[PDB]
Amino acid sequence: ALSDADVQKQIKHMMAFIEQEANEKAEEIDAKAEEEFNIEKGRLVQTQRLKIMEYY
Amino acid sequence: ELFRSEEMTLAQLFLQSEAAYCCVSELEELGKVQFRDLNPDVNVFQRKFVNEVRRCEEMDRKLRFVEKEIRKANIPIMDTGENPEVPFPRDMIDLEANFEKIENELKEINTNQEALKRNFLELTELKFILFVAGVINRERIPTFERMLWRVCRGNVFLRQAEIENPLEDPVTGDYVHKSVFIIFFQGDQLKNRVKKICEGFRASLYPCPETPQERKEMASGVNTRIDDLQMVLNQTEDHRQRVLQAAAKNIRVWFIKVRKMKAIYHTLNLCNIDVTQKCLIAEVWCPVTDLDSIQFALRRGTEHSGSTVPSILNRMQTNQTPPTYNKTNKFTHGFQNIVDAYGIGTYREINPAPYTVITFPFLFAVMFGDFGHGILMTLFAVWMVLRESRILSQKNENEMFSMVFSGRYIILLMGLFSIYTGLIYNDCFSKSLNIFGSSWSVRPMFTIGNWTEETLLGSSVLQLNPAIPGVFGGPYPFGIDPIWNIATNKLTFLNSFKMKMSVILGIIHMLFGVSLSLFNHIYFKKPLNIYFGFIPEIIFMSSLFGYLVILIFYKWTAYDAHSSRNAPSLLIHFINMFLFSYPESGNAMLYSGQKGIQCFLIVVAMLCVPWMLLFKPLILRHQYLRKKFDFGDTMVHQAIHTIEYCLGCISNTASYLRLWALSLAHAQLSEVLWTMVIHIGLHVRSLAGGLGLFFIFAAFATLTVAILLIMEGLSAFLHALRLHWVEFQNKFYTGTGFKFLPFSFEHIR
Repeated sequence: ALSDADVQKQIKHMMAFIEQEANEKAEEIDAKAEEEFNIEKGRLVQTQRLKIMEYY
Repeated sequence: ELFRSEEMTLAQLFLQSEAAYCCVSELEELGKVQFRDLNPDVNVFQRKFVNEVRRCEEMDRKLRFVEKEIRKANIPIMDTGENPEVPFPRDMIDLEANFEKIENELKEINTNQEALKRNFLELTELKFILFVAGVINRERIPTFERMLWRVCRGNVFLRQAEIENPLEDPVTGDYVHKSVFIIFFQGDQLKNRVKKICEGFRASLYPCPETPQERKEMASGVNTRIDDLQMVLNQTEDHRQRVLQAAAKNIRVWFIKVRKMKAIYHTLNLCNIDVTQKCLIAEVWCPVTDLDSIQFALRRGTEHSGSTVPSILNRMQTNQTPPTYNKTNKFTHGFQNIVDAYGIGTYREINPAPYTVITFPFLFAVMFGDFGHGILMTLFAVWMVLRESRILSQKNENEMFSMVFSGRYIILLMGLFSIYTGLIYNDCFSKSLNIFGSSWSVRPMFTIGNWTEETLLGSSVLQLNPAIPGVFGGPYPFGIDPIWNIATNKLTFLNSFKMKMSVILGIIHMLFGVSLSLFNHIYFKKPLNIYFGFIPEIIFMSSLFGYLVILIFYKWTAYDAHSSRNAPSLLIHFINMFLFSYPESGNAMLYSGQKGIQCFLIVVAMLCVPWMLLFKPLILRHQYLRKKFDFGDTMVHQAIHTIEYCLGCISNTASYLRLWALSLAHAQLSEVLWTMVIHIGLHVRSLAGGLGLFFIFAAFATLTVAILLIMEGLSAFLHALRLHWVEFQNKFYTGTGFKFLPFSFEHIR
């Protein structure tokens, strides 16, 4: 009971669905990238700060 | 407007696997969508539904195992409902395990129960064993004793003991008297000897005898303990039974739900898995009516799933050779099946079943034109219908009963028409139906016509009633004048009529079947199939076979007894027609100029043949080469078709002589069975006659059922069905289709 417009609308909806997943997945990836960024940085900054600290 | 099959679309639908799960659930219970396999080259391992099916199969087997044990125990579990809810959560796996635990528990209990049972019996023996009564089977103790003496005779006393009122044998399972001979030996060689002997002999002589009180106390102790273990056994068995009843209800309902689960996963395997998104696309063939219902169903399904995925179904403009879908109901289903038994019709073919509903009962009624048996036949069908609710809601392992039950509405109708035709034939167990309308002849005038005291000579003669004496005449108001039912020459008057009737009806039925072919030719837009097919074919049939029918009625209405001597014979004129034999004199013609008509019609019948014989492939070659087809092969096909049609019409006419042949054969059985069975049971002696009729009639009714109601009714069923399949359907009902197998919630029980 659907016209070309109605089936096309539902296709457009499905595509919007895909775009929504695309965004959520990308955000999840960038968030973990940010976590690894901060973890490694804190480790490094404290390690070398302390090494030069102990020398002095 | 003719009934035709429903459309099945080529549409594909695409949506998420979760939405697909829900939708499959919804569509399977809906039952209106037929799925196509999207991956013919992929096995169950390859579909990746194998884990779900395996789980289903395992839990299925476990449930069946338990169910079998439950059935063995004769439990009442009604299995009343809740089945229609059909949910399929993934938690079913856990449900399965809980039910798995029951199986394990039940098996463990039975195993333990048997073990405890064995221990009980051994302790039961001990009870008897404690003076001391040993336990033997004592089947052949005379020989046990002798063997004991053979190894050493006469050395030690054999003590006998007996068991009063022994109980069920631990092995045999019955109660027999038991007695035992127990010997104490000092030597080791004899202990070993008799050990081997007792092992060979049917005996339990395992423990050592003890006189000391200490052993008696030990035996008392164990005799109490075993009683306590038996009480435990009894308790665990009662618990098991309580568990089994609750499980029986839960399992029967879940079991069906599980079967549906499996059905769903099976369907889900029959799909193609997308790469872009974890979505499946599936194709179904469905008519628009169903497609609208499905779209609504899809909204319902997706709504049950938490994701409410739109689930787009895209109509396919391209059309793929579909299965044939015929909507039937409680009455017409049986008729469709006897059609399908011959074959599945071509898509958009004219469905013969709407015409079979009447045509087939009619052909039977002609073959089974027996008023009395027609009633009995209906009563049989009514019996089945009256139990319709009891037969449906029961088990029916007897397939022959199921088949006749499924055909119960066919049988009823067959009887209905058989009564109609029997009434016109005026035969009810060879009995005529007197409506006070028998005025064929005026006997008072017979004697006036120079027949004075003819009943004196009559003692050695019959004398046939003359036609047109000036005092006889007038038809019977309805059907055949009853007077022929008692005539010695019914076998010419009535046999001839039925002969002519069968020919007339057969030809008409064929012409009907051909007429239907025109509608089929229109539906598929094949003008050529009528330009060189229908038209020259129907011309052939009309000119030869319709002409004959007209002549038959003409003879009946044109000539009276006044020309009975050398009266024209339609058989001879028909033969002379075909052969163009036109004698100048010696044979009376039906009408002046008949010879000219006879020649005309046969020539025309020949003139139509070229069209049907070769012009179809000829014009196809003409049109083909102009547009641009194995011309030789097409000539072979059409030539064979032409021969089959032309020769078949002649042969088919003979086929419908079954109407006469079987109607006559039945009439012969009825007349003879009456005359040689019940008639002889009558006698001028009052009491002897009455009592004789009792016993003779009872046998007579038995023979009528055994021979006519069953066997002949079955024969006429088959022969009328033959006419439908071969002679009728072959005029229009051609080609084949595929079985229409939609998703449906079949596993209700």
